[PDB]
Parts: sequence; structure tokens; C-alpha cells
Amino acid sequence: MVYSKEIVREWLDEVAERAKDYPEWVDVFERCYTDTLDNTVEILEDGSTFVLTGDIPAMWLRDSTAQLRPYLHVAKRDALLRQTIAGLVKRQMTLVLKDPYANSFNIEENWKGHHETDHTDLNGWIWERKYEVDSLCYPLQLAYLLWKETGETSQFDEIFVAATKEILHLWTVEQDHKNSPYRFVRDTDRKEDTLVNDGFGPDFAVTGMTWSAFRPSDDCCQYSYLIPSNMFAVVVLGYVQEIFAALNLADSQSVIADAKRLQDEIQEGIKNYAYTTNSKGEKIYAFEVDGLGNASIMDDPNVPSLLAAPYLGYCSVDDEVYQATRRTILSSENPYFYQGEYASGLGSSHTFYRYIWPIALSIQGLTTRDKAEKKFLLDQLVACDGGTGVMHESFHVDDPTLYSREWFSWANMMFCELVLDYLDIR
Ligand SMILES: OC[C@H]1O[C@H](OC[C@H]2O[C@@H](O)[C@@H](O)[C@@H](O)[C@@H]2O)[C@@H](O)[C@@H](O)[C@@H]1O
Repeated sequence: MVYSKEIVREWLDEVAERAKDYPEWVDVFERCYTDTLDNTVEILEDGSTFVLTGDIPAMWLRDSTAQLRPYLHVAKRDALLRQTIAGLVKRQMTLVLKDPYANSFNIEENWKGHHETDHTDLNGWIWERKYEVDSLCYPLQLAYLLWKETGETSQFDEIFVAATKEILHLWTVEQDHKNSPYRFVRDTDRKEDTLVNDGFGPDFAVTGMTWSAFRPSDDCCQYSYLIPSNMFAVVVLGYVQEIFAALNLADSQSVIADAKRLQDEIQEGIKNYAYTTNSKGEKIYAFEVDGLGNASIMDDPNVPSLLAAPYLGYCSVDDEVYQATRRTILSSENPYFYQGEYASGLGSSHTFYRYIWPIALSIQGLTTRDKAEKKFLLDQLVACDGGTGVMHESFHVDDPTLYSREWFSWANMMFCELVLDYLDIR
């Protein structure tokens, strides 16, 4: 029992009626919305919620949050699903305590996943131990949004408090990666899947920002300060201060101060190091910097991205530097911007050349005030599905029957996000 079929069907009817002029949107929305709930979510022995990604049979801290986020609206009516989502926070925080450096986790201590190729400290709960700053943002974001959307507070238990302390500590240690206990080397010929310098990663200076090993694409950072994830960290560090103050949790005074101090330092770090200049001389955000003067000009479709900055709450969609960044990202000045017969959009080091991501099309829609652009991107999302009726990881710009990931629940849910945004559902 993860949700109430009766309440969810009624909410869907209400959505379908709001979107009645777009039957093509509705069919895709319902297929995607139903799939996540019936096929990716399960309640464990201990009453917590394990959420798998889809066609990779493991749980990402990133994916699992984005997967359940659109259910917050109906969770205001469906108290059972509200519990389910509180159980996901509970599972996430428990797994953070298991290993706060891992992106991905198993259903139990079973040693499924990548241990055989991977040289790092491991245990049987870990699917792979690729450290991505945003992996630790997402569970704090889910906890906060569950609280604000529904009023639920049961997720804020001793596990939550301990996991928050772990995150703050790890983020602090990673303000100077020289003190880090984390190393990762994978037996592979694909360099994006391992860390240079015998697992240490590329050179950097201290900036005040917090170091990451890998991106939310699961490919490794070129430079260690990944600006979108540090943007996300600043936001969720605000949530930490709100939750601890509103709820008088254990050690509130010390946690609020530690979180505030880290937030200020990461924010000062962004200010001092995160900006570069485009071909036209405009100030823009860099994607990755090292603090030694290198700064890449690009964006990757995975969230957190530069494109997603207003979506994650870091800045206003109206911000001048964001807008200049956006124009640079959605142009050939970005080496990952691809243009074909069916669509133009964002590819990734992680996917085949010429393949662009539905997640970034959705985010592009979510980060413009322009309703005609939202409607265009929705129509294109539906038209570039290879006749499947669901969202893929990536599809060829010249032929969307060429795609990756048959079953990618996170991407299905980002399509849902944009439809809800279009119908003014928030
Ligand atoms: O982002 C998911 C996943 O992407 C890469 O591996 C994809 C896929 O490769 C297969 O050969 C197999 O290893 C399967 O288990 C794996 O999911 C890679 O970057 C990986 O680290 C990452 O988890």
C-alpha cells in the first residue's frame, strides 16, 4: 500500500480536465505518472520507501527525490502517499549514514553493482560510490519540500539529524579536498568513469566552494567546483537552517550556525570564482572551475545544471547573468548544444553524440516565463518519443527512434513537472 488509487485517479481526472485541449499531453502524463508509483516504489520491512531508477535496478539519492517530487501535490489529499514520501526521506537519510560519499544504493546489503571494478572503501549497500555533491542536496530538498507542501514532519527524526550533521561535515572537509578520505578508481577504459591522479581528481585551489568527484550525469568533473551543485548546496543549506529553527531539533543551535557558516563560504566562493565571460563579453556563470583560473563554458542536461538554477531556487529566472548564461547554453557556444531536424537541445559527455536530453527540454520549459515556449517544448517532448509514449534519457536530433534508456523514471517525472507548470499546478 503505497498510495490510494481512488484519490490519485481523481486528481488525475482533474489534471486531465485542465489539459483537455491537449490529449497527447494527457496520455503521456498519465503513463509516466502511473509508472513511477506502480513500478519503481516499494515499502521495505522497516516501513521505509525504496525507489529504483527504472532500467537500472538501484536507488539514486538524486533520481529518487525527483521521481517522487511531483507527488507532493496529490500528497496534500492522499495521506498514505504522504507517508510513503516521508518513508523515502527516511530511507535516503539512512543510506547517507551508510555512506555519505555514494550516489547509488542497493535494496539491502547484497553487494549488487560495481564493486568488482571499483577501488574505494565499500560496503554491500553501495551500488557505486561516485561522489556527487547534489546526491546530498536532493534528500534535504525532499525533506524540506515534503514539509512545506504537506506539513508533514515525521521525516525529521534522529536519522535525519545525524545525516544532516554528516552532510555538513563532509561538505566542510570538501572545502579542501587535500584532507579528504575519499578516493575512487574504476577499472575501465572510459575516462569519464574514474578520477585522474590515482583517484584524487584534478588539481584545484581552496575557493570556499565544496569539491565534487562526479556530475549528476555520473561522469567525472573536469574541474572540481561544479557550480550548479554548489548553487543547489547554498539553497538546501537555507532549508537546513529553516527546519532546525522551526522544529527545535536536537542540537539546533550548532547545526544552524554550521549550516549558515558553510552557506556563506560557498556563496562567497561562487562570487569569487564562478563567473566567466562569453564570446560577446557578457558576464555568465561557468559550469566547472578549479580555483586556479580554469572555468568551462558549457552546461550538462542533468539537474542540477546552470539552466536549472531558477528551478532549484538559486536565482530569479529574470536575473541578468542567468539570462546571459541561458543564451550561451542554448547556443553552439555550448559544445553540448546539438541541432537536428526534429529538435535542438542539450547532449552530454554521458550520451552518444547528436543525442539530446528530454530532461533539459523540460527544464528549459520550467525556466522561462514564456508560455508559448513551454507549450512548444511539451509538444516536442511528446513528438520526440520514438512512438513509445514515455521519456528517454537522450534521443538523436535527426531521428528520435534512436534513443537511450527505455525506462527512465526521473525523465518521465520531469515531463510531468512541465505539464503541471503549464497548467499552473503548484
Ligand atoms: O548513469 C548510469 C550509469 O552510466 C554508466 O553505465 C551505464 C551502464 O553500463 C552498463 O554496461 C552496466 O555497467 C550498467 O550497470 C550501467 O548502468 C556509468 O557511468 C555508470 O557508472 C552509471 O552508474
